[PDB]
Amino acid sequence: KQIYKTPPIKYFGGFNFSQILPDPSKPSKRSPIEDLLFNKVTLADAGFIKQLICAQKFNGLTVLPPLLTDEMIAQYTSALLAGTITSGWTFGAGPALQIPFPMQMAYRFNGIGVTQNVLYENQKLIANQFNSAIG
Amino acid sequence: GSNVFQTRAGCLIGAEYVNNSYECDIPIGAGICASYQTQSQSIIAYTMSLGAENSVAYSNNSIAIPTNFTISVTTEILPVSMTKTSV
Amino acid sequence: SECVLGQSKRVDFCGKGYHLMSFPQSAPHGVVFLHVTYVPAQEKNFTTAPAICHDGKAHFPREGVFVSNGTHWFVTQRNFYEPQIITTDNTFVSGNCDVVIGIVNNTVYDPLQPE
Amino acid sequence: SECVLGQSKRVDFCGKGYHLMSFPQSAPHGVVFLHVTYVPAQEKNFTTA
Ligand SMILES: *[C@@H]1O[C@H](CO)[C@@H](O[C@@H]2O[C@H](CO)[C@@H](O)[C@H](O)[C@H]2NC(C)=O)[C@H](O)[C@H]1NC(C)=O
Ligand SMILES: *[C@@H]1O[C@H](CO)[C@@H](O[C@@H]2O[C@H](CO)[C@@H](O)[C@H](O)[C@H]2NC(C)=O)[C@H](O)[C@H]1NC(C)=O
Ligand SMILES: *[C@@H]1O[C@H](CO)[C@@H](O[C@@H]2O[C@H](CO)[C@@H](O)[C@H](O)[C@H]2NC(C)=O)[C@H](O)[C@H]1NC(C)=O
Ligand SMILES: *[C@@H]1O[C@H](CO)[C@@H](O)[C@H](O)[C@H]1NC(C)=O
Ligand SMILES: *[C@@H]1O[C@H](CO)[C@@H](O)[C@H](O)[C@H]1NC(C)=O
Ligand SMILES: *[C@@H]1O[C@H](CO)[C@@H](O)[C@H](O)[C@H]1NC(C)=O
Ligand SMILES: *[C@@H]1O[C@H](CO)[C@@H](O)[C@H](O)[C@H]1NC(C)=O
Ligand SMILES: *[C@@H]1O[C@H](CO)[C@@H](O)[C@H](O)[C@H]1NC(C)=O
Repeated sequence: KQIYKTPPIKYFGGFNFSQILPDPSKPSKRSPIEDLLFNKVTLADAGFIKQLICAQKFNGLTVLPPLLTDEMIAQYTSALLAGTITSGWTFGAGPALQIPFPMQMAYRFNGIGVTQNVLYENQKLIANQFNSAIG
Repeated sequence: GSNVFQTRAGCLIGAEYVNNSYECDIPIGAGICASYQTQSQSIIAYTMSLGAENSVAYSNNSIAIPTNFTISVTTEILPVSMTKTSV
Repeated sequence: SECVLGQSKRVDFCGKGYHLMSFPQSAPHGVVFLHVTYVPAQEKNFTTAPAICHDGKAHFPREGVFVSNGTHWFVTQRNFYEPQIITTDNTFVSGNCDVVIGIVNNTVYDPLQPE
Repeated sequence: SECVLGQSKRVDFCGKGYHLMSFPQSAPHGVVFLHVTYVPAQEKNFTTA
């Protein structure tokens, strides 16, 4: 229903999220993974004002532009990601509630039949493995 | 000659741009919508608003817990069949 | 088959929010579902600590979270405020009070020592 | 709706192995999901009763 801003400082108890959070430095305000995905795919036409195969379609074959420009879609993606990183899963069923990230990770562990003491004793190792996989 | 605005999907004749933001009724395209609104009588075009702005207060040792609840009743509608016909 | 003849744990599949019940009704060439769901309300801030160290050993909640208003620590559920005094029945011990991060000292209350 | 805004108990639905969470990204005419999964490792024998 709403849009959630990213937290001012990116510290989450050893976890690293630079590769997926929005990057203010770039003009497009897109995460590096999003930028790589954008660059990899080669698109032909996007409905922009036209004036060589695309030029040969002056026979009533036109391409309308999508309603949502692919700049505000990034805003939705950022909103969902910020909500799921700063509020667990409670923002999908009511008013969002804050909660520290390690507690959320411990409860997700407890979901699959592993007691949270495992996380609270191997936090640093888990964070390093997550960072390496994301890298 | 008057009230001519150029968009990313062709220019629009008969409307005036507005710098506010509203949930939009008639989708024009490329993130531009239009609607009938007062100033008293005119058709305006503007950029859509994605939603109401909000923020959270994430912190190292802060949690939020509710103290009350509410039972709600929504609704859902689904077609199951169409009319039978023969020729 | 899922929402009506049972209770669904899937999210947003049977109504919006946590799912309680469903009721079917018929319509011309269609069906209409009424979903009865549960949604939380006004909330409060609290200060938390992932574990409690009573006697050189860690302590974890059996089911709930640790909170404190401004002077006392309590264990509560996840979706409704209900503070209770922390005893050895609500916690299980695993650790040595040296490896976890953010643990606070406090103390616990034995239920059999008074007897 | 399921994998992102919650945790899913369906086997081999939100990633291979036990599921922990997911993160979405947007690509031209599509979406890309990153699933974080939990997988066991080296094991040992034991005698059971
Ligand atoms: C982990 O986060 C840190 C910042 O909190 C990132 O730090 C720098 O990131 C740039 C981006 O490529 C690197 O070139 C620098 O070498 C990093 N410096 C340090 C001191 O970390 C870091 O990149 C993040 N990790 C990953 C894998 O992205
Ligand atoms: C939770 O919210 C409900 C909202 O209705 C509260 O119910 C109201 O309580 C006041 C207090 O006497 C009554 O005057 C209203 O008539 C009640 N509303 C309804 C619709 O019955 C309820 O009190 C709240 N919970 C607590 C613990 O106060
Ligand atoms: C209690 O929770 C409320 C939210 O329900 C917090 O209020 C916001 O706190 C942030 C922290 O920087 C501010 O930026 C916001 O402006 C606050 N909201 C409003 C409406 O002003 C509050 O900080 C929490 N803590 C306390 C002690 O009240
Ligand atoms: C449209 O015409 C204007 C006239 O100033 C020009 O600046 C602009 O480049 C033209 N656009 C295209 C796509 O031809
Ligand atoms: C609206 O904003 C634009 C910049 O985007 C500015 O040039 C203009 O003066 C503003 N006011 C209007 C169009 O009435
Ligand atoms: C959380 O703890 C880290 C530990 O270094 C600290 O840098 C950071 O400022 C703390 N943030 C809050 C909101 O307490
Ligand atoms: C906090 O909880 C304790 C627990 O008994 C209670 O005595 C106290 O009145 C509450 N409020 C404050 C402000 O301490
Ligand atoms: C708990 O008390 C012991 C000694 O009474 C002290 O060494 C320790 O630092 C305390 N815990 C914390 C988190 O400071």
